[PDB]
Amino acid sequence: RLVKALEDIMVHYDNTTRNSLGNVIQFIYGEDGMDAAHIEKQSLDTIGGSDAAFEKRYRVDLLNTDHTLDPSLLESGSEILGDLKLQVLLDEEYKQLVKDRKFLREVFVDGEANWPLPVNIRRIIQNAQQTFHIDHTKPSDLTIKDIVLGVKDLQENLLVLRGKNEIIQNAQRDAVTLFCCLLRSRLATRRVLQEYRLTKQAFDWVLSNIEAQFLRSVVHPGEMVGVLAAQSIGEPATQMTLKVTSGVPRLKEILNVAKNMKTPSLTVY
Amino acid sequence: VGQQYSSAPLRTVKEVQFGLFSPEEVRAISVAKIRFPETMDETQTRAKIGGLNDPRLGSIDRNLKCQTCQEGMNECPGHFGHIDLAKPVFHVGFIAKIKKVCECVCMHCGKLLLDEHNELMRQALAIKDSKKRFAAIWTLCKTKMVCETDVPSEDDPTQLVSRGGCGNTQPTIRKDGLKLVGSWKKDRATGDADEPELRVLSTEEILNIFKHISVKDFTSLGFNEVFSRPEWMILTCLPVPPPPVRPSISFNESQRGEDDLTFKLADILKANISLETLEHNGAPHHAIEEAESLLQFHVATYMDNDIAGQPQALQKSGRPVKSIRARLKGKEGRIRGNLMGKRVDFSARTVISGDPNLELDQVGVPKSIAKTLTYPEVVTPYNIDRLTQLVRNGPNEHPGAKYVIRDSGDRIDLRYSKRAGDIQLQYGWKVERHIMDNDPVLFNRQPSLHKMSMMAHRVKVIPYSTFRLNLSVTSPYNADFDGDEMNLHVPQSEETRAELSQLCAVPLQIVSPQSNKPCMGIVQDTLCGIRKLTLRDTFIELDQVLNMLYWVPDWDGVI
Amino acid sequence: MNVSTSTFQTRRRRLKKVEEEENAATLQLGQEFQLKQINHQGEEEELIALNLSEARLVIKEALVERRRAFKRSQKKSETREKELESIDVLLEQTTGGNNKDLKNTMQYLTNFSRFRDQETVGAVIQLLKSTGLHPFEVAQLGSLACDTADEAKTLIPSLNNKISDDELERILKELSNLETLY
Amino acid sequence: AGRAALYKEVYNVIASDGSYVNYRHMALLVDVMTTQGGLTSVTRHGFNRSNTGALMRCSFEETVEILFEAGASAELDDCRGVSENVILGQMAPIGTGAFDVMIDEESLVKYM
Amino acid sequence: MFFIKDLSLNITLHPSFFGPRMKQYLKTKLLEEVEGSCTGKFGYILCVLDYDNIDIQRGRILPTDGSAEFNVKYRAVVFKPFKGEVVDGTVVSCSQHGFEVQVGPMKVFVTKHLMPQDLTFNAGSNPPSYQSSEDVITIKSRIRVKIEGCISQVSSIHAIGSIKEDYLGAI
Amino acid sequence: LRFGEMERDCMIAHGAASFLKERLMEASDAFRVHICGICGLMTVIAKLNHNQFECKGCDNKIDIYQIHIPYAAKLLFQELMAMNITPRLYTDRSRDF
Amino acid sequence: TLKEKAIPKDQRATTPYMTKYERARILGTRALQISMNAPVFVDLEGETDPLRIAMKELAEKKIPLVIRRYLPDGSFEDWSVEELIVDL
Amino acid sequence: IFVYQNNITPSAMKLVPSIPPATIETFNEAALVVNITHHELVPKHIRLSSDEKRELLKRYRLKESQLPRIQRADPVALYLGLKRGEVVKIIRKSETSGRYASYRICM
RNA sequence: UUCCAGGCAU
DNA sequence: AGTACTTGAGC
DNA sequence: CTCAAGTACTTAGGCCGGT
Ligand SMILES: [Mg+2]
Ligand SMILES: [Zn+2]
Ligand SMILES: [Zn+2]
Ligand SMILES: [Zn+2]
Repeated sequence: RLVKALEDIMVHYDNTTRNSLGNVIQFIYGEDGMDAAHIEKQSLDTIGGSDAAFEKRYRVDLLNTDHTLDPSLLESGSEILGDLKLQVLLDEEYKQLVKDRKFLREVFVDGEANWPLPVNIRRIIQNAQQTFHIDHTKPSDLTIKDIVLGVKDLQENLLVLRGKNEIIQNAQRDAVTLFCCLLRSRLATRRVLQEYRLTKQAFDWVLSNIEAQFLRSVVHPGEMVGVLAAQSIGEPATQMTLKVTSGVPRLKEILNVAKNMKTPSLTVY
Repeated sequence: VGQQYSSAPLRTVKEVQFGLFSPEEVRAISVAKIRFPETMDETQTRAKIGGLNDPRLGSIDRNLKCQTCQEGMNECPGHFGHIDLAKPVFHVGFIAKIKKVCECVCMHCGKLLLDEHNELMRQALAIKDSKKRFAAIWTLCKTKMVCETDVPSEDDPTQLVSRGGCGNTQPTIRKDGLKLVGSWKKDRATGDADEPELRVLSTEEILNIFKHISVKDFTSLGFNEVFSRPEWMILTCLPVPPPPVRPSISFNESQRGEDDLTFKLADILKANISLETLEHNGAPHHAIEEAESLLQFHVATYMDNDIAGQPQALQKSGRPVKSIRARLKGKEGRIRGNLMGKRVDFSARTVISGDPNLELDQVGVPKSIAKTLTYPEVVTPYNIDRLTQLVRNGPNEHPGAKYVIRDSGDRIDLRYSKRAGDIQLQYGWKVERHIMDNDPVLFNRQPSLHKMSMMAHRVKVIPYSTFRLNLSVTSPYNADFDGDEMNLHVPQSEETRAELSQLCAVPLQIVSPQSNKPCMGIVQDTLCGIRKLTLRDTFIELDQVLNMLYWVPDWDGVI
Repeated sequence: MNVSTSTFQTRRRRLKKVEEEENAATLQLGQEFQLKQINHQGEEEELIALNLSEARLVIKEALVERRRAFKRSQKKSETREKELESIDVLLEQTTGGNNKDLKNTMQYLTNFSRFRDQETVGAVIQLLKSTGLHPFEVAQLGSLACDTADEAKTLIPSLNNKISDDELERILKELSNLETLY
Repeated sequence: AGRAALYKEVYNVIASDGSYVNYRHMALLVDVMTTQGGLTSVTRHGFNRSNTGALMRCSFEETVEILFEAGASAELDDCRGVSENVILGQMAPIGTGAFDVMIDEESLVKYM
Repeated sequence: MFFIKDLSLNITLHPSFFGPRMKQYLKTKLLEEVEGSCTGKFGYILCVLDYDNIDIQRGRILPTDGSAEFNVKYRAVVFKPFKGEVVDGTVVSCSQHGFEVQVGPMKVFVTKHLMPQDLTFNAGSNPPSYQSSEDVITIKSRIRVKIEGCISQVSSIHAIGSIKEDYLGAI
Repeated sequence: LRFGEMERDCMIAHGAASFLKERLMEASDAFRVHICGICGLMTVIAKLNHNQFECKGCDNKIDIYQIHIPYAAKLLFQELMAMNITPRLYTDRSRDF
Repeated sequence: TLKEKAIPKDQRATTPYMTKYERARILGTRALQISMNAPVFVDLEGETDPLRIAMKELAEKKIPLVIRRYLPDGSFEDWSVEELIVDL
Repeated sequence: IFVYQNNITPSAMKLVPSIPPATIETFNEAALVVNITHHELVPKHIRLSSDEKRELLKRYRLKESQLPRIQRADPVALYLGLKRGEVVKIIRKSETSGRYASYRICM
C-alpha cells in the first residue's frame, strides 16, 4: 500500500517534491533538499553546556588582559589588543553565536545536540590536521578578519535552491540555517585557532571542502523519493519481531486513519 | 517487436481518453456481421463459418488470410466484430449509475429536477468535478419526486415562475436483479391510486428517457457529450472481441479448444435469436420478456459473473466461467499480474552459497547459465575480431556465442546452420554472445522490499551450479544459505547496462539513505575473527605475516 | 518513423472527423489553404498564390541558388525553347532525377508561362495585388489570358461581384500590354 | 498540529523496535497524508481516490470498477504516472527518464 | 493556383551518421522524402525553396536505439488542383472515350460526354483526334479546361474536366 | 522467472527507467499495433505490405500511427472494449498543465 | 497552450551540476551510439569498449549532447554536456 | 464576530450570508477558553495578500490545485478568519533545517 | 493450458 | 475475517 | 431527520499432484 501510495513522488528539477499532478508535497525534499546518504550524526556544540562554558570557548575580547587571544595562538596577536574595529566583528560573531544558542534550544526543546547533518566537519578538519602537519606549538597566521569574514562567505555558497528572486532566495536561507549553525559552532574564532591551531592555508582548505562536500550532499532531481521513503519504512516493517497498542498492529492502526484505536491514552501535563 | 517494417509514423502514448462506445461506432468499426452462434466448421468441414469467430475477424491455424490484412497470427492483432442485440440491455457495471441517473431526472421529458432555480442546486452546479458534482447533484434531487413546471423564482416567493413541463410524479426507485423498479402514488384514502403503484422499468423505456436528457444536462451531471452520453450506459450493439482475446486452444487436429469466453458469447447469441424470433413471430407477448431477461443475464455475466443475485452462470460441469472483469481483477489480472509485473527473458535462478573470495560486487555464475544467457552485441571493428572468434568458437565452449543476426531480420542459429563454422561478421550485425566475465547484471533476492534487494554485480563465471556471492552483500538481500535461491536478470542494451553499472552496483548501494548509515559490513567468520586477530595479546611471526601481506591484492609490497 | 509531412496548423481532431468541407473554386479550399495560414514564424500571413511563370521564376531561382550550396562545400536571357533545354540541365544537377513531376512542372511552366521576366512579373503583381482580391484570383487573373470581363469573370467566377466589369477590363487590358512578348 | 501527532506517533512505531529512519522518509508519508487537506488514509478508500489518472489508481484494488467510472465520466490520463508508462511499455518520467537527450549539431562539428 | 506552404517533417537519423556532415545528410534526406511527393492534403510537392536556411533544431535521441528524430521546418512550392479551378495545358493521349490533357505534374481528363456535341471523334486519325466545325484536337493541340472533379490517388492527384462551357476548349 | 511488482518498485526507486522498460518490453511482451489518429483505437487495418491503412468506419487511411506497447496492454484494451469501454490512445496531448 | 517554448539559457534556474541519472543516462546513450558505429570525438587509446569511450568522451567533455531538463509545468532549460559540471 | 454561550437558533444562523460584502463569524465560548495556536504543536500561520499569493504562484509555476490545502473549518483557519481561496504561510522548526517554509490554500 | 489441492523457503 | 463506507427506517 | 443494520472489498511473494 505504502508504495502504491507514493510511486510517482520525486524531486523535480526545481527541488519541489511532487507527483503526476505536480501537486507539491514538500517544497524542499526532506525539508532541506539533502540526499539522506550524505549525512552523519554531528554535534551542535553551541546548544548544550553551562552558559559559563559557552564563554570560555567562543568568547574573545580584544579589549582585555584575560579575555583577549594570547598572541601565542595568533601571529597578529598582541598587535590587535584594543583594536575596537575588530571587537565589533569579534562581537557580531559572539552575538550571532548567542542567537544560535537560543535558536537551537528553541527547535530542540530537549537540548539533544547530536543530529543528522550533511558534510561531516570533525573529519573535514581531522584531515586538515595531518595533511598540513599543523603543529599545536607554533603560532597561527590568520586574521580575525580572515576567520570571521571567510566563514560568512562559506555560507554564501552552500546553495540548495538556486532561484533568481526573493521568495526562492528566502526559502534558501531556511533550507540551510541549521547547517550554518553547526558551521558557526565549529568555525568560531577561538575554537578555530586555539582548539585546533589552523593555518590560513589549512583554513582555506577546510572551507573549500565544506563548500563542495556540501554541494554533493544535495538531492539529485530524478530521485524517486516516494518509492524510496516508502520502502525505507515498510522495510523495517517486516523486520519487526513483536500496555499500549504498539508496533506492527499499531502501524496499521495508523495508516488506516483509525476511527477507534485500541489504546487511546491522552498524556496531559 | 511484432516484426516487419511499417511506414507507420511512430510515437508514444501521451494521453489516454476513456469513453463509452456508441452503438454505431461498434458498427462502423465492425467487420463481422456475426449471426450464427456455432463456432464454425463449415458444418463438420473444418474451416470457419462466416458466423462467429472469423466471419472476417482475426484467424486461427497459421494462415495469412485474415481480411487479407494477412500477416498471419503474430502481427494481426484482433479484429472486432459486432452483433446487434435484440433489445437494449443494461451494462452490468453501469447499472448502478443508470439507477442513479433516473433518480436524478424525470421521465417523460428527460430534464433535471433542480434548476439553478433551486439555489442549493447551484452550489452543486459549481463543484468543478465531473464526479463530486454528480455526487451533490444526486443527493439533491433524489428527494424531489414531481417534475415541477412552476417554482418560486429568484423573485418574491410570492411570484412563482415556470420552466419545463410535465409534473408527472417520479417513483422512488430501487435495485433488483438486472432490472429497476419504482413506485408512484397519488393520494392515499383521497381518490384512487392510494398505496404504492409498482411498475417495471424496461430497458427501452429508460434508454429513451436518457436519450432525451439534455445535452447540457449530460454535462451538468458527470458526463460528456462526445465520449459518454448516459444514453450509452445501455448496450444496443455488442462489440465482439476477436480470437486473440478468446483464443482457441486447438488440441492437434479435428479436436476442440474454444475459449471460455467464446462460449459465453455463443450463449448470448443463442439467447438473442430466441428473443427476436419470438417477436417477429408467434409472440405470446409477456411470455417473451421472460426470455428477454435471459439475454440481459448473459450480456451481463459475460462482463461480470461475481454479483449479488448469485446464480454464477455455471458453465456446465459447475465451473463458474471467468467473466471479463475477472480477467483484470487484482493480482493475476492483466493489470497487477501482467503489466505491473511480467515474467521475462534473460533471467536465471539457482541456490546461493556464500564465498569469501569474490569482491563485494562480484557474483559467481555457473558455466551452465553462462552458456544459456546471452546478450546482443553489435559487430564493431572494435570487437569484430574477438566477436568472430566467439562465433566460430561455437555455442558450447564457454567463451563463445549462439546467435548471429544479420540486418536482414533473420537469425542464424549458430548451433545448426550448416555455415556455423563459416560466417563473416558484418559491422552493424548483431551477435548474441555468452555472458562473459564482467558483464553488469541485476541480482536479487525476493521478497524485494528494499532498493538494495536488487543490485548490479560483476559476472565472474565459475564452475559448479551455484550463485556464489560475496558475504557482506548477504544482509542487504536478506540472504542465508539453508536452501535459499536467488534471481538474476541480464541487461540487453548498451544503455540498459549503463543504468545498472552507474546506479545499481553494490559499491554504490553501500550507504543506505533509509538510515544514512551503511547497510553492509563485516559479518560472521570475518567479524568473529577480526576481533581475535586484534587483541594486544595477539602476535604473529614473520613466516605468516609475509603470507598475510601477500594475500592483500594492493599491498605496496613493502613489509 | 516516416511521419508523412505535417503542416503548420494544429486543429484539435476530437473524434468527430465528420464535416471535412467540399472543395470548389468557390474560394473554398481545404483548411490547408485558408486566407489565414500561419507562417512557420508563428506570424499570421495571407495565403500564397503563385501564378504560372511567377512560379517558374521561384523554382528556377532557388533551384539554381541550390546549385551553389551544392558546390560551396565541394571544395571543403529568355528564349522559350532554348530555356527548356537550359533548365533541363539545371535539373540534372540540383534536382532529384526521379522527380518526374518537377521536370514536367517546369516544361509546362516554361512553355505556358506568361511573363518570362522578373521585373515584368513584379510589375504585374504591383498592379494585380492591390485589388483586395483573394490571392487565388490574383493568381488566376495573372496566369490566365483573358479578353472580356466575360472570359474573365466567367472562368474566374469568384469575382463576378468583387470587381466591376469595366475595372477588371481596364486591368485585363493592362496585362496584354505588360504581357511579355516571346 | 495534526501532521505533528501523525509523524510523532508513526515515529514511535518504528522507533519502538529501536530502529532508525531518517525523518525525511517518515515525514514525506506523513505529509502525503496531510497535504491534500485533512487526513487522507493510505487505503483503497482514501489515497487511491485522488485525481490521479485512472490507469494508475486502476492498479490497486478498485481495478475494473475504476476503469468503468473512467469511460463513464470520460476521464483523461496524463501518463505522468510511474505506473502509466509501465502499463504502456514506455520509459517513465523517473530519474533516468526525467529529461531528454539531444544532439546539438553545433558542438557536433566543433568536435573534429 | 500554385502555392508555397510552410511544412515540417520528422526524419529519424541513424547514430551512424552522427557526424559533421550531418546537416548535409539531413537536408539531402528531406529532399528525397519530399520533392516529388504528393498527398491529397497538400497536393503535389514540387520544390523546396531556400535549400540554404533549412531549420533542423536540436533533434532528440530516441529511447532504446540511439537514433535521433529531427523536426525539419521547411517551405516549398506546391500545386493542388480544385473543383472548378480553370487551367489550360497540353493534350496528351486521346481515345474513343476522350482526351487526357496534362496541366502541370498532373493529368486532367475530358470525357466524350463532357465537351460540345458538334465535336466529333476521328477514328481513322493518325494521330487520333477529335473534330468539329472549325476545330481539330489531338496530341499537341493546346487546350484550356475547367477542373470538374478531383480524385486523389497514390502520389498523383487526378481529375476530370470539361470544355463544354464558354471560353473553354482550344486556344 | 518473474520480474513482478516488488521488483518493479526497486528499479523505480533506483531510478533505472531505461532498464525497467527493457525488462518490460524487449524482455517480455512488446508488440506493435496501429492507431487511428482520431478514434484512439486499434481498429486500423494495417496491410503493412501494400501500405493500405484504411481503418475506415472512422475512415482515415492517412493519419495513422505505429506504437510499441506490451501485448498485455493491447489485450487489456481490447478486453476493456469488449466491455464497451473505450481506451483512446493519442500520440500527443492537448491538456497541457 | 504555451507555444512559448521554454526558458532562455539566461535565467537558467536548475542545478549547475549533472545528476547521477544524467551522467548515467548520457554515458549509456552515447555508448549505445558509439557501438551503433557512431563517430568518436576523442582519441581511442585502444579503448575497444563503447561505455569506455563514452566514459572518456565524457571526461574531455566532448559529447555533443543536450540535456533537456523539464520543470513540473512543461517548460524547460537546456544544458550542454560541456556546461554541467561533474562532481558525480 | 460573535461569542455564543450554548448555541444559536438553527433558523437564526441561516442569515449570516444575508448582508454581503461584510461577513459574519459564529464562535463558541467554551471553544475559546484556551487558545489552540498557543499549543506546543500548532506552528504559526500567516495570511497573504493577492500579491503575496500570486507571487507564490508566479514563483513556483504553480496552479491553485497543486497547492497544499487547509480546511475552511480547520481550527486555525477561523482563528485568522480564513476565506475560500486565501493562502497561508506555515512556518515551523525542522530537525533537518532550522525553519521550514510551507503554504496552505483554503478549502 | 484449465480448475482444485498439497508442499517449500531455518 | 474485519472493517469500512452506504443503505435503509422508524420517528 | 438522525440511528443501527445493509452491503461490499482485499487478505505478500516467489518456486515446485488429482482431472
Ligand atoms: Mg533459508
Ligand atoms: Zn487482419
Ligand atoms: Zn418531466
Ligand atoms: Zn479510426
